[PDB]
Amino acid sequence: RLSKIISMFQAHIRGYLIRKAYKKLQDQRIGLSVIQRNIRKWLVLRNWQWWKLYSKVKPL
Amino acid sequence: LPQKQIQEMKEAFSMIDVDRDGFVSKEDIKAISEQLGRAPDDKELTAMLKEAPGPLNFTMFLSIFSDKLSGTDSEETIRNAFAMFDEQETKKLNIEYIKDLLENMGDNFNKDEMRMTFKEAPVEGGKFDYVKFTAMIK
Amino acid sequence: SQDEIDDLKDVFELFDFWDGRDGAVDAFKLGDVCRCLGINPRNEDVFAVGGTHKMGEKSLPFEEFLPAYEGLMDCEQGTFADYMEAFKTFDREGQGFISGAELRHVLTALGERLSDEDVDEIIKLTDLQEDLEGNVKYEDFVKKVMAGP
Ligand SMILES: [Ca+2]
Ligand SMILES: [Ca+2]
Repeated sequence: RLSKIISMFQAHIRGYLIRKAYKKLQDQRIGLSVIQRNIRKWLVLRNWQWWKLYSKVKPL
Repeated sequence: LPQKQIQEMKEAFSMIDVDRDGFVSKEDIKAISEQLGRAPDDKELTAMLKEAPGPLNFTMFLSIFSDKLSGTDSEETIRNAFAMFDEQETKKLNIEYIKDLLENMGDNFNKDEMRMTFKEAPVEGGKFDYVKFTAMIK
Repeated sequence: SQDEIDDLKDVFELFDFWDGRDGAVDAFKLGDVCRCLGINPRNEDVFAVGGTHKMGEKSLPFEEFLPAYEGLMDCEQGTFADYMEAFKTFDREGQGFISGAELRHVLTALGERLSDEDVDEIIKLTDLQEDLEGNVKYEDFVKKVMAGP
């Protein structure tokens, strides 16, 4: 009986650390989606010929 | 929008335009492109000015360049967004952390986007400088 | 079930993202998905089926999470009484103290053992103001852990 109770305590404990990380997984999704959106935005730019043209004239 | 760039992109508009008529005509794009490096062709060059109905006036030049740059999140957002992963404020991120992130979670990058993303990226000491990479991306 | 179907929906896109947003989340994380919703198991989720040692084997879509949450939902969670008669055992002396050492031995050596690194972390914030003697108060620890995070 005692080890069955120790497992539910371990089950509370486990539940505590996931709801905690929840809060910081929720944000990192937005941070990761912002990181990938904007690198995807850039890779596009540099493959679009008016930008390529401008980048060449940008030292002269 | 920013005036700084209205003031630069008008200067650039002065070179792209070779014949001075004031409209970027196709023969100018070729002429400046021969004058810079290996030109694009016709497949391409025709297609460039088929992104602007109507005469490529200086104002149409501005438009298309900003109805393309204007989406993107600003400077401080694409960095606050990397610092989330950088808990100690070392303004850098371990190269295989950011690669594992970008390649495998969220809307994963594929091997080519991957290759392109790190062709010019800041790395030194196994560390990826995201304040710099962000300036560059941006 | 309408405990919260539209909230399992949310907890699931969130873990769907962290293993590539493609409308499915690894069955290895099914356990953890339900914890973000207010439930607590292990032996049990392995029976609503989830990878039993591994990340990689199966990956479940939304409709397949929907009954597994349902089936865990009224599983077994203990009470304050249990926790305190269980934690009596280790109180040699009769004032509500279980030493430092004794506490992470009974959490990692027994039941459905917890890694010796999950036990440094649960002791984060909570407070676990250890005595001079190196004793803690198991009642507090029970209460605090119990109050969600
Ligand atoms: Ca011209
Ligand atoms: Ca997924």
